[PDB]
Amino acid sequence: GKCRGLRTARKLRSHRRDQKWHDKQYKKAHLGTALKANPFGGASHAKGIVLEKVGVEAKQPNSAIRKCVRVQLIKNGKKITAFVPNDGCLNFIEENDEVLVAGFGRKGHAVGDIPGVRFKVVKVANVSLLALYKGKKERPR
Amino acid sequence: PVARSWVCRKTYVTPRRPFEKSRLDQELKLIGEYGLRNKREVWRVKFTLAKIRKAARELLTLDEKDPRRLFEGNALLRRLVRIGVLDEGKMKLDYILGLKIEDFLERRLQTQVFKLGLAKSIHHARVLIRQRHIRVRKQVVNIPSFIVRLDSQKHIDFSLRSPYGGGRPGRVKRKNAKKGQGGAG
Amino acid sequence: NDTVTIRTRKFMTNRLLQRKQMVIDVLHPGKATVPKTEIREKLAKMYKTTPDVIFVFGFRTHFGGGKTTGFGMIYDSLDYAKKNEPKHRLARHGLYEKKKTSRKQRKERKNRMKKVRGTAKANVGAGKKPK
Amino acid sequence: VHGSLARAGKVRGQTPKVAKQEKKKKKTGRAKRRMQYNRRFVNVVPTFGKKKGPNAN
RNA sequence: ACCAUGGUGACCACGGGUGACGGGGAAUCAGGGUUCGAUUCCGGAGAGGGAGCCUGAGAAACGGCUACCACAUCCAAGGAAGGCAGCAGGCGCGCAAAUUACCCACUCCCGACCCGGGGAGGUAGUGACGAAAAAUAACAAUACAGGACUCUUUCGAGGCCCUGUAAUUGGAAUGAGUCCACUUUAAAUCCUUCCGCGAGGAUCCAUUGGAGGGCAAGUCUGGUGCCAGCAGCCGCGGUAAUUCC
Repeated sequence: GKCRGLRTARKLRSHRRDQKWHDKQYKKAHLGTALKANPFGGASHAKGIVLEKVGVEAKQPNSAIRKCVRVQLIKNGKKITAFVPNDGCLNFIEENDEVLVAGFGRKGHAVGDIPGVRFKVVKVANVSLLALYKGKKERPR
Repeated sequence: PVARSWVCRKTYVTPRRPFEKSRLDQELKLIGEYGLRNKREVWRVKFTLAKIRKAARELLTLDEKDPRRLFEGNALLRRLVRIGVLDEGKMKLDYILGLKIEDFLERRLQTQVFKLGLAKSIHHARVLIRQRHIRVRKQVVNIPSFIVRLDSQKHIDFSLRSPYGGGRPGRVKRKNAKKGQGGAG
Repeated sequence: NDTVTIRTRKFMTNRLLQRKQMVIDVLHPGKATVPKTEIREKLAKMYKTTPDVIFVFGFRTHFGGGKTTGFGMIYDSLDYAKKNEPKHRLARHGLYEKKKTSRKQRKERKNRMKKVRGTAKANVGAGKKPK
Repeated sequence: VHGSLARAGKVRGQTPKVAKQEKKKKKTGRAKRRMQYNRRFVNVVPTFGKKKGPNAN
């Protein structure tokens, strides 16, 4: 049973502030270690240079190779992998360009069947990835 | 710092769930039977019809002869009596709860210029109002959503600078008297 | 001239400023917005002075033509029109000369005098030969 | 092999290119709402078939 | 200075953290609440970091001074001068933010003051942060397809309304644009007003995403064959894919 009497509002309010540390979405937003750990550092997008193309293999029901990179950032530089979210657009990016990696859709969890990628590539070399795919823009000369 | 205004509010409202098929069909046949441009200006007048029904239904949980129910409630009703959506002899705070969306779309300028006979084919009324032909008494207005009152409801007409009330024809009648008189007599 | 009618309203005279001030609305059906000097001679034949003390301004055409409206005023005299009048509307019909430097020069002139003390023979010729 | 890391953009580079031809423009805005208020609502279709949708083939 | 041994604490002291300036407020919206509040209003704090003063009614002032620390300018090498968290601007950091423009005309302020000054503030340029109005066509004569209206009837087609082909036109239709003149303002710009030009693919060209289910819309054709790819989720792909291109 719980408390109910016209004097226990210290007990109930103290019982609530320490039991809120047991769901995740309060704990990762108010403990501080979860944002000193994500590569974005609490932002929405990040530029970083491309180190190495890597092709990861999709989950067991499926069977394909998902095209990925090994971007190392400029803001407090950290090693991440990022997905190139289109059909032919890995062929646009080359060695040590700068790309604007974004979030990938469900808040730092992997979407789809790519095992453990967290980020996707938009805007390689300051031109948009959809613009390259649609023939709007190109690489510099 | 600045003498700027800083104050604005949204006029329309987005629906709570989208893509439900029974809504956007019965809300489609308002877009054509009163002749509108998009569903924002249905969502406009829905939010207008919403907050009146919010205000009126708040006035029913009050006890009778409450001083702000008598003031603000009666000033509400004469505000939608002067605009011609609510007929005057039946003024109650209960008949307003029966008012629907279809009666605000009748009191626009854009369809009080169709039924008055000044235009046909309701989509043509937008081609006449916005294209600067139709006035209210001494003020020509190119606005479809001009909610015309009941007082200045007899005085919708074409204007005096307008072609339909004056002259000095536009660039196509002047061209038609030029296309025969530009290379010969 | 033909159909340009000068109504006015909210008339007020004062011996505080020796002016007669009133709100002008001009009703013109089929013209452009009439000039300021086309109207200020028409108040010369309504309040019976000469069109020298009539200053009209702030004309604002309503949407669709017809009634533009403004504010205008009439002093009692021209020596009253010089004292209690702002210098820009006195220059609407040329009666005051304000053609000075830009204010960027006048500041730098003031900051260049600031670095020279006392020497009145050089407090005025503080970089006025280099033109 | 099973598409290891090469031939990225395989099916895009070898689809044949059919040209995007042209029609009369679609009406925009208010007149576009007129032409589909007419198509769905004012025109009672006398034929049946469990009222098949507007993109049927 | 001389005596007294006190004070606070599980009713959370003390120490730590804060991505902590506080508030009027803002987003949310059944009620209870959740979360934001650097930011024009009130109050506080500080001008690179700490410190010390002068004048003055009011400053421990920094577009005041002295000193150290830190950063940095000129030098003829003896010395000198620095403090944009003011306005513009520059570099740098970054996912991420405007012109080295005009004027005290307005709102106020200061002064010995009806007169001077004010990057306070005002005006414009940038401005798809955001909010409000609102174009990209409308009527026709055929015309082809439907409607309780037509014959004493599923005869025969309609003199009658609505739609869409596909038209041919048109005409007191007009704007975006062009451009005089006013008006507008301190001066201008806009906006409104108004001459004059300005629409038949009005080519004067509306896009961004979707079309298995959630979730509104194709089992249409071609290509690729667990490949390339898609897919927030369930899933779709291995030679006829309603899901890729």
